Amino acid sequence: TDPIMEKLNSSIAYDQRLSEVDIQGSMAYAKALEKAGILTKTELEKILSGLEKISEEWSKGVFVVKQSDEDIHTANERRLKELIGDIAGKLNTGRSRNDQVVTDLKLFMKNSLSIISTHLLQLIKTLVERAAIEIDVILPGYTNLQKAQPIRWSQFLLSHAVALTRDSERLGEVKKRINVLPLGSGALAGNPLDIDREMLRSELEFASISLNSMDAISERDFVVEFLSFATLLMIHLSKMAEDLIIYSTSEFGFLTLSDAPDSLELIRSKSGRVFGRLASILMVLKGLPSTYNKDLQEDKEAVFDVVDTLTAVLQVATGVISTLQISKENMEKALTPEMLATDLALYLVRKGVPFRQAHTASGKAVHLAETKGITINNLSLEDLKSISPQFSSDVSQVFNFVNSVEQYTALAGTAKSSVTTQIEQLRELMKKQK
Amino acid sequence: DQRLSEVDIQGSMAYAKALEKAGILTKTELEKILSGLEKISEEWSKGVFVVKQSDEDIHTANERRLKELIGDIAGKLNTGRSRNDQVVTDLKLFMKNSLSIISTHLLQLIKTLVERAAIEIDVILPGYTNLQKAQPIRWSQFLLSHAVALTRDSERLGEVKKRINVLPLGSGALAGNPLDIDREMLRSELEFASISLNSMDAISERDFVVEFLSFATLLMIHLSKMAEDLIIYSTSEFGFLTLSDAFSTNPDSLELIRSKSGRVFGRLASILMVLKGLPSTYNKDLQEDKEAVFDVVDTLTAVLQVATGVISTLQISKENMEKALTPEMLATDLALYLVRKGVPFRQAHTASGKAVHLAETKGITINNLSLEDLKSISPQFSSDVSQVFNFVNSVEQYTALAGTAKSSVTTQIEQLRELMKKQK
Amino acid sequence: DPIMEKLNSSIAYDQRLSEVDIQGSMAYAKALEKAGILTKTELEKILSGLEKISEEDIHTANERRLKELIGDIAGKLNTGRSRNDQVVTDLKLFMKNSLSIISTHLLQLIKTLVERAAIEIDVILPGYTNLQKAQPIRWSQFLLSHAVALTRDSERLGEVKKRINVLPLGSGALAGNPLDIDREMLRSELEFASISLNSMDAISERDFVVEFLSFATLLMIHLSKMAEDLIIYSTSEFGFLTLSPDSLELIRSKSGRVFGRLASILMVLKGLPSTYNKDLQEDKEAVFDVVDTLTAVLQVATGVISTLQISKENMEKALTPEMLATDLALYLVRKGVPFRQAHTASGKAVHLAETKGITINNLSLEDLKSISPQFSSDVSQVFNFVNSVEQYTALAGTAKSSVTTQIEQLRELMKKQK
Amino acid sequence: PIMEKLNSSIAYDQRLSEVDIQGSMAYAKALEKAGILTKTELEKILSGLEKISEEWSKGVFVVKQSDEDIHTANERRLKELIGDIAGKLNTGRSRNDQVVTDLKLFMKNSLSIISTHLLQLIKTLVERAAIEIDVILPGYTNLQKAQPIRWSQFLLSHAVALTRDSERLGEVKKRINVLPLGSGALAGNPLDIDREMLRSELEFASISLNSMDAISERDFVVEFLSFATLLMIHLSKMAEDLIIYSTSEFGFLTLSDAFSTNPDSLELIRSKSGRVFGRLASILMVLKGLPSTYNKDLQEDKEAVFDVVDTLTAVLQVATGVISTLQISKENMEKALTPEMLATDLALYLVRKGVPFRQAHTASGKAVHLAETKGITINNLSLEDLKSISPQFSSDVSQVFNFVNSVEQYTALAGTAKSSVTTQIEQLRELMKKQK
Ligand SMILES: N/C(=N\CCCC(N)C(=O)O)N[C@@H](CC(=O)O)C(=O)O
Repeated sequence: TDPIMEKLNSSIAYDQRLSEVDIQGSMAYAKALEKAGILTKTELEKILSGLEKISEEWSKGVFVVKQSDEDIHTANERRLKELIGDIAGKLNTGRSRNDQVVTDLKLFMKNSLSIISTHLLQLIKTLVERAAIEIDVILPGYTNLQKAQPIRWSQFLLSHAVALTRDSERLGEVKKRINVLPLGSGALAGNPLDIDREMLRSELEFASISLNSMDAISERDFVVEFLSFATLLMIHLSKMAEDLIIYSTSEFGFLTLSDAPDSLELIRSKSGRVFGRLASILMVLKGLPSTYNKDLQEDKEAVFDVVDTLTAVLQVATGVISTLQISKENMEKALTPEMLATDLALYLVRKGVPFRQAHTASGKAVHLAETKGITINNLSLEDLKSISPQFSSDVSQVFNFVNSVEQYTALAGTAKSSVTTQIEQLRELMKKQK
Repeated sequence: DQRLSEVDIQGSMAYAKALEKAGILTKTELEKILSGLEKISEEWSKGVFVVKQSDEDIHTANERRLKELIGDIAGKLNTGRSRNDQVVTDLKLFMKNSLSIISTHLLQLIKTLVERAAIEIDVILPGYTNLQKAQPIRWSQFLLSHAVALTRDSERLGEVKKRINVLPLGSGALAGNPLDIDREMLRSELEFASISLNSMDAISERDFVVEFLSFATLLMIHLSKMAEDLIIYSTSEFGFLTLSDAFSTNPDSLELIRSKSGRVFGRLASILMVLKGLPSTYNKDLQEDKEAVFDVVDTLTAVLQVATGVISTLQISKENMEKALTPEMLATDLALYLVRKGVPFRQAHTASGKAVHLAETKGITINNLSLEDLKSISPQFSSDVSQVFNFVNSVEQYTALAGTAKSSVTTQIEQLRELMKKQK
Repeated sequence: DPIMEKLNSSIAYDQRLSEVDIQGSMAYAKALEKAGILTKTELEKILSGLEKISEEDIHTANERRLKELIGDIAGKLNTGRSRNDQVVTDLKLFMKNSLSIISTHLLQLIKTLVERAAIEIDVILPGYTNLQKAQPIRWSQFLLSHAVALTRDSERLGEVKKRINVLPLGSGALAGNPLDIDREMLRSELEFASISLNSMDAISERDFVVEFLSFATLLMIHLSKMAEDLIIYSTSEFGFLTLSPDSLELIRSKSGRVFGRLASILMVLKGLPSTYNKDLQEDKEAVFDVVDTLTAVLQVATGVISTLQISKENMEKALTPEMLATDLALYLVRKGVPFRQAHTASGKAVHLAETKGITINNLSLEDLKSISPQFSSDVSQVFNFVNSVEQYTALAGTAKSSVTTQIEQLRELMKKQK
Repeated sequence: PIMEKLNSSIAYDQRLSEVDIQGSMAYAKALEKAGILTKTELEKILSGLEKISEEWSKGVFVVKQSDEDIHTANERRLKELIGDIAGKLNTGRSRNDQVVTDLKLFMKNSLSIISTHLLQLIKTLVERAAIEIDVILPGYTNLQKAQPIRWSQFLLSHAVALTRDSERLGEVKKRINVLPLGSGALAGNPLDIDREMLRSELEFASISLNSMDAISERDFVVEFLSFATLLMIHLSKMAEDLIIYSTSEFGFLTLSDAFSTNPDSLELIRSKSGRVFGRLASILMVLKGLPSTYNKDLQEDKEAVFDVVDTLTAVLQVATGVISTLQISKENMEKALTPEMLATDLALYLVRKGVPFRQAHTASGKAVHLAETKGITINNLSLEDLKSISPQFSSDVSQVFNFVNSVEQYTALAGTAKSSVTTQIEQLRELMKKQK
């Protein structure tokens, strides 16, 4: 009576990409039905063959949807009907859309997450592979967007690599809980025909099966975990984009991007988009009583969008990180003797000069250059040697940026030895994540 | 003025022994510090301290304290160290301990549900779909569905504690530690599993905070769902069960649990926005992490225990649960009856539909229909069809894994017990 | 490569901005003529072409079918006009139109609730607190409570519509229109109420989008609550009413969908520097989805309210004597007994009752006086649900006089908000 | 014990002590008029309430572990000051219509304080825009120098966004200024209490239209949060602009030692956007799904509001100071201005000569290409170098390479031209005042 409601439950529009997983679900169920005694070796063949046909149709868009197809489910159950005959009805025996729609989603997500996984590690591998050939480049490090202290351009690219490797790790943990068979849970209390679930697992290639039908029917944990996985990933990409946006300014002049688009902006904007899907599903799920509820239908559109977003955005990021051109001279140009004010105290420290008792001489020399109109390195022992009995003719080495970075040899530091170690550590993480 | 203190002291003791191995300190100094710090941990576990107001972060409350206990020697304690890698070290140690507290309570809740399902394994009540009676299920199938979702929260918690259990200390301000400090020693002292791979990341990253909140948010969703169910079942209308009174006030205990969901979610949304737009490396913004962490930790700890209490002390009304079962609900089982006799899917329900009508037409339920009546709808109906109109039998059709048959339930209980054991 | 360009392909979902786009162009064209950048003839040219387009990204689409229709003359149309102020003019014009539609749907829902409250004013059922029977209330009081909340959404709707009804066209890329274009003429042509104050603000702000979404989410909150109530009252256990599917679940599920949009835009905006940034392109999809969601949901809600069937029988059956315990206490309060003395006197009547295994309305006058000699024989007027509800005459209460008065304050509000 | 600790609210709802007392005084008065209280009783209760009012003011009031919430604490207090008589105060009242009456009184007052601070910030922006009206700096798009603009056109774009926030604040305050008291538990007040009298005493504009709604809704809380969040988006954006601008790289400005503790103050402001957004999200999820009427879930409103009220109140004053005491560098903002940025103005030059928009830029770009292959800038090309591309190029073309003239092209309302900037200041000046 209400053309509004009908359209509201109309999903065939965006849901069709599940055509394949919906088909492989029926084939699997059919086979189990024959063993369950509901289907004969003969009927099964007729059914599989019909399902194989419709399958090959989509692979060529040849398929044709009618104006009566509510969703991908019926669209096939229909074509299958008008193909092998009324013997098409035996296939839906004992099954429900409740465990059929969740089977479809995890299969789809398990497939999609493999795609994403590939692109993600490719990105990490680009950052890492770039941090290896530009390991000598040095530029400013920031704290509240203010030149802090000297660091290697490579320590920068790897910091994003490390954050991203953790996303790959979370992805894997999410993929494992998704790789569990929900089919066979029926509409609520389970499958009433003593169907062979282990067989379904095998055919559908899941790693294991759902423990409780009610939970397997109502939980969307796998959707939320995924969205939260995707969201944290986006936070990382927007952080990277933010720095690249800043460095690519005229004012910074640190680097330039390829192309002939505004790609970095896109990457940053998608974090909100993705975040919106997380918030959406969490509120849809909050307050719902057991077991199955119409509300759970909002999961699809969210999964689809984030799936395509991460896929397009990851590849774009790889491109950027592989074609952007840095300016070693401008990154060096940015370095200043002021930044060496930190190491300055460190000189006294090794000489035995205690903490604060060493950081005092640091500021003194500064306000003094702010007095003699020079940079802390232009001074001399005909002075500094006064600010502290500790300034042999070797303190001169302190005013060298390469030596500055080389101080951080400890694990995780910016020294070339610490970086190289990181890169080897990252090749290990990847060689394992696979 | 409380929590981050004890881990802070431990953070200094470890960096001290390590500062001593770097040459910055001597056995004398090390002893006078590692004895004064221990002297401070000694006070808090009593109730002495709290002073002035120039001391911003608890760090200074402690740092500026040393000058008293010993003197200007304490200054060296921060040699090479930064407040940036020092604050994250405090947080991870805090969360590591908290996660342990929480895990204990979580597993207790799960066991409370598992243990209760085993004892009431015979009780039967209606299962719901869009809140309408759909079909008979065992009360234990209900309890176990929650317990299952909760074991996944435990798995997530474990995955989160793992990445939190990594030493960030030694990263300094952003480029690393300048004195070639021995981070391996720090790890051993503080007892982390491994050490951070990159200084800049370890300083700025707040992945560990997001994950924890994301873990806490899904746990609360699960908790708000159980609460919703019990609130509904505890209404007069349903009359399925009542709360012990200690958790009542009006099942306040349930409303509380459910309301905490948004509270916790707000924190997740909060930290995600603080991080969203931010260039590397450290930024003052990251300070908003602590209050968010502290709040979710106390909420989870309290909420989990209230939940355990409710589940173990609520009284079910087996009577009303069984009086809720109607013949109406066995219409599908009737169609299933024929299906096991070769009757096709469509015709099966078709026939069953007539049944409901033949009785819908008269003044009796489908279980009062005689063999004569059913036969006028399908010669496949035998006198044994009467075994359909038995709720015990209804539930016993689901023998396939995950189903509500008695055997499947006992299988689940055994699997969950393994799961809990695994959770250690 | 189609992996990055694909993302900027804002054409498959915003073709609905075709009409509003052409109007901005017609209007800008006229202004561009008075500015002298276009000859009187060059005007009829770059306008008769737009004439056909409407008769049949979206910008390029029209900015393409235009040149290939009137020749190269159409090129002078972009003179002094940036996409930044053109895209913002499109959304604002589009949202205004969508808000009038939405307002009409919202008004219909409110009117169906009020109208239903008028006719079913004699129905009484349990009022809940923590989903536990609290005090007897009129079914109409329940309906007017949702209607009242919805009237606040309509009020919020107008407040947002006002700030949206401001002309953004003419702000240029960011510093403004360089050709001293007559914005008053642009305003009148396009029908805005006034024009933007600062060009930078007009190019980069998306307040109007955040405001719309905040209005939409709160509105969805109100709708998900009404639905939740109707989901519970329609359960077999409650049996208060039946709907003439899963419409209720459908309405409730849309709250999160809309909340998601609010959350995403807020996150997209946070931390962006001035002035314009590509990121802002995410506003469209979110606005389109929420406009369709509200348009459909509101109408589905209206249907539900007018066609659901209540059960006067079950609703009254649900009224138990225990719900009148407070009324019992209030019986003494009106006699003169202090607050505490009465409520405890009522507490012992409920005790003395459960003891004997009866309901409080069955206690004999004798048994009551052993609890308080203040219980005259008139105490029987208390165990009456119409009398219970009729105690609440004070404005806003559930007494019949208050309900009728509410229906009138609302009847005037609907009139106001329109 | 855990349950009791988690169910308790006394610990934080203490701030409502005064508004709670004020609420009771009003009710007490209407309760006396209703006949539930005698003239003497009223005076005793009133005097008692006044005494309790001071105990909190002087910070004397003592809390008992038995105090479950601020409402109970005060009730107990009157009891020990006037005895049994104090118990008759709650007659016909509920913690349901009482708690919301309290929250609304608190928010009306807190909103007045926020309004003051918001307007002062806007005033600070406008006053500075008037004075530094000649300063010119680059305008940005995707953080790439686009076209020149006046520093004031920049300051005002922020002032304008903030005026809309002040407008939204006024709208929220209106719906909050409604009396919820007398709604009871959910069915209304049974004693026929005079609510009109209540509105008058507590100074509300109007009264609750429906009992059930008045006790279950938190619109007023969500609106305030939506108001707060959008306001923080504006402050986070300005903070982000000032952060970039204060970098050594840009060097357009620097903060005074007072705030820039590293522009710390700016980062402190930006961070709060998420903190305020979080509260918005929580309450929205807390209400979603909640059935009619009152539910314990609604208790989460208070801590959310307190956090956002104290946050905005601190952040608004920090922002005002930052804008007031910051030091710009006219020299740098001026150097940032480059000839390349005028390439477009050069294109419009021809446009103002009957030259088609098409051949206009096609002729403009070539001017950038010509000087592109000479290692100079467009302002250095010879008059002959120009006429070559388009004889339309007169001798006055020179003037185009002047930044002041660049900004003065935008005379149309809203632009960055000076006449436009002064008009804006007058409009915003008027917007405020009409505002209040
Ligand atoms: N009084 C009451 N609860 C109130 C709470 C105030 C509070 N601590 C808050 O923050 O909301 N509800 C009654 C309603 C009735 O009897 O109708 C009940 O317990 O059932």
